Amino acid sequence: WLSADFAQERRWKRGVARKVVRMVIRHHEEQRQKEERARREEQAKLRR
Amino acid sequence: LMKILTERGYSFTTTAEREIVRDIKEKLCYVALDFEQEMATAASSSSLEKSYELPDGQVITIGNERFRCPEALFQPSFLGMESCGIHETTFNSIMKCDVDIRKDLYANTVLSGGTTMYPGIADRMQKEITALAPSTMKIKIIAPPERKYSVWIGGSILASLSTFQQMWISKQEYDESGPSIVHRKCF
Repeated sequence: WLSADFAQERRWKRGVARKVVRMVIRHHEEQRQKEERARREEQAKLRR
Repeated sequence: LMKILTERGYSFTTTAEREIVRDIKEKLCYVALDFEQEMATAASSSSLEKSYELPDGQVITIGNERFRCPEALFQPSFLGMESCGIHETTFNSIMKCDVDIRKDLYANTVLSGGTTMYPGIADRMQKEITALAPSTMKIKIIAPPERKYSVWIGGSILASLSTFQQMWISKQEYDESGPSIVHRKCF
């Protein structure tokens, strides 16, 4: 039982780390979509 | 026009003469509907020539130069410019817009400014954009009689509207923000 549990835990935590990396990558490119959103709001101000 | 009148033998080079030639340009030049036919008529008949009285009392006769001058608007090659004519400039500008609005732009092509006060320019532009544009587009030039002042009249209209009074830069906003405020107000 405990060997399967160890394998599951290692697999799970490696996947968790990888998806935290992916999640933080998404957060950073959202922290650039922030600048794009400001630029797009300025274009919307031109249109207003 | 100074160039082609000098080639005609009426040499014009001084800063004062340039204004006499501008007066000739304003009074006697026109946009012909067909450049080749107009040239043929001018070469086969003198009915296209007009008399102009210079300030010293000398009378000079202006011929095909009346329409060869403004033709440079449509064929900049006469000036040595490798550029679009006004018809092509308008047509390509429309064709850089989204397809859905090109029909409205074709139907509302407006000529404005002092250089547009020639006779025949509206007809020539209409013909050119009908020949260039798709047959499906309902082309229409609009060329008002006061089009030399339309630039200013638009500002009169704009600035006198009650709802426009929110659009100004105020002295307070300039003091708060500096000149960059213009990028937040004026377009």
